Amino acid sequence: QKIILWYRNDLRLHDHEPLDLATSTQGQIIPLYCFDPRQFAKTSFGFPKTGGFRGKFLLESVADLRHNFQKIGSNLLVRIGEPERVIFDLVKQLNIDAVYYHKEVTAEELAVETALEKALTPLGVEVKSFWGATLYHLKELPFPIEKLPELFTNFRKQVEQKSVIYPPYTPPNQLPQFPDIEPGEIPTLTELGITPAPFDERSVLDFAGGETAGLSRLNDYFWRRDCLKNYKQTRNGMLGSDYSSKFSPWLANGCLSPRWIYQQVQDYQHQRVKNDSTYWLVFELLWRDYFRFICLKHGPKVFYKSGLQGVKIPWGENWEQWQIWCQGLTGFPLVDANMRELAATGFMSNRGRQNVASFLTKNLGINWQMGAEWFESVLIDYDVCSNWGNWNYTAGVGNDGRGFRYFNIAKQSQDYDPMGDYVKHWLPELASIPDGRVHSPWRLSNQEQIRFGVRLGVDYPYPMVDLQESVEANRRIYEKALRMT
Ligand SMILES: Cc1cc2nc3c(=O)[nH]c(=O)nc-3n(C[C@H](O)[C@H](O)[C@H](O)COP(=O)(O)OP(=O)(O)OC[C@H]3O[C@@H](n4cnc5c(N)ncnc54)[C@H](O)[C@@H]3O)c2cc1C
Ligand SMILES: Nc1nc(=O)c2c([nH]1)NC[C@@H]1CN(c3ccc(C(=O)N[C@@H](CCC(=O)O)C(=O)O)cc3)CN21
Repeated sequence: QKIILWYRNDLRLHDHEPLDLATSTQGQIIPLYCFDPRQFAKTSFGFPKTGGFRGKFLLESVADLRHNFQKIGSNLLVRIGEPERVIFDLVKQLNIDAVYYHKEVTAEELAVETALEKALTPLGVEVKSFWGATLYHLKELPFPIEKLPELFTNFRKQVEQKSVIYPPYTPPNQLPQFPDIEPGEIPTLTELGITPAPFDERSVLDFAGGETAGLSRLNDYFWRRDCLKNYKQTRNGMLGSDYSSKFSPWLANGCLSPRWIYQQVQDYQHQRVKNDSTYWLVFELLWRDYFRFICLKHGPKVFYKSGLQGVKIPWGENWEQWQIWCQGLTGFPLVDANMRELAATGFMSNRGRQNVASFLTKNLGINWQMGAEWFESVLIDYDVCSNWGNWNYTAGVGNDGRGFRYFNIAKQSQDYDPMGDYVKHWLPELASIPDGRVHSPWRLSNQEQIRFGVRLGVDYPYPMVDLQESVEANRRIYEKALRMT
């Protein structure tokens, strides 16, 4: 009769089975979001657990969720504290009969679920969890999770052949009255202890948190601007808002459901064009599904330094070299521009993420966990499974069927930034080097350095490694570690 709808990374009213089931019972529904202080502490290497870019986006997303509940006659209860304690107190305060929530798959989130169930079972309060973050739901997979294929291509073949994607649930348009209790202040970044990040106008979007803004972004990218038809051709871009969907920060905290996006793709294919690009956006959502299922199957191994594959590697952890990567002072413009874009905006293109993660692990040989945690801190779109899964894959410990692979920074620079437009946008100190030559500033003569206004070792660093020598050294280490496994 009285149900708390506990929200975490599912900040929406569309495609929300817990909300759908609760509204069908006609009991009193009490939506709740808890700001969990453990989310605003530190990662193991000491970075803010939630940096300022994602913090601002989260606060905007929680405010929008509250507003959207208010529009249909309810509200969102907001509290600060550990949910296993906050919900226990609220259950006693309001004589709650049931708590509904969405299932997570990684250790920290599972510990909260376990502690909550332990706290509530003495009270006889029903706890009901729902699977809701993926395109294909766990129950539609053609295999148990223990038999999830260890290669993505095999996962994709089997689900596309044998499984069905279902339409999103439609949100309710009316809810019972909110209880006569203090609604709760949504805290500021200051109150959470998070440093606010000034806006950099070069941000690919002025990202705004919330289901409302995420739905509008899809409306812009699919319908108003008709970009989806070109997605496969543009998705390796690094400048501009519309080289890709930019749906990721809304998918990561659940402002958008992948099943809602998929329904819109089906509509676009029916109404405009069906081609390799409309499929490829779904293809990338499938990668998102796969990393989440991989984390479900393998549990905490995705966080172990030896990774999903269990390969013990003598990774380096030199702080000075790591800091140079973090600050984009490596001397390689493609890497440096991407790291500085991340530090200024909280976002990095997929093409950039592949390159900087390869540089850290294949050129510097530095522990991939240090990169994964930096991404966790700074990314506006941090998704634990996609981030930690992708870092395992990049580092060669993901069972990806490829062995030692690496990104040739020189070739990637020519292929994806041939005129230097991207690196000059983020590295103004290099912007007067003639196009293309900008990717190898170490080749400039003393006279050219003066003419183009940039002196190596002063205005822009010399390369911190030789690309070829460093990859060869780390390849040998990887090969030996693989042999010893
Ligand atoms: C080292 C590394 C770390 C990453 N960390 C994250 C992370 O924390 N969160 C995150 O959502 N993605 C992460 N990615 C995946 C990918 O780079 C981002 O999803 C993408 O850059 C977001 O831009 P978009 O929304 O415009 O993507 P698009 O190309 O428009 O759209 C694809 C959508 O599908 C998903 N997606 C696309 N590519 C991938 C991929 N390779 N792996 C998983 N999901 C994908 C995202 O939800 C994305 O919004 C990481 C990739 C690498 C190599
Ligand atoms: N949103 C989110 N959820 C998480 O669960 C999560 C993150 N983010 N970011 C990184 C941390 C780190 N995570 C970890 C890290 C270690 C173990 C673990 O069990 N470690 C082994 C040691 C393994 C080894 O040393 O090789 C242990 O027994 O402590 C579990 C989860 C969980 N992580």
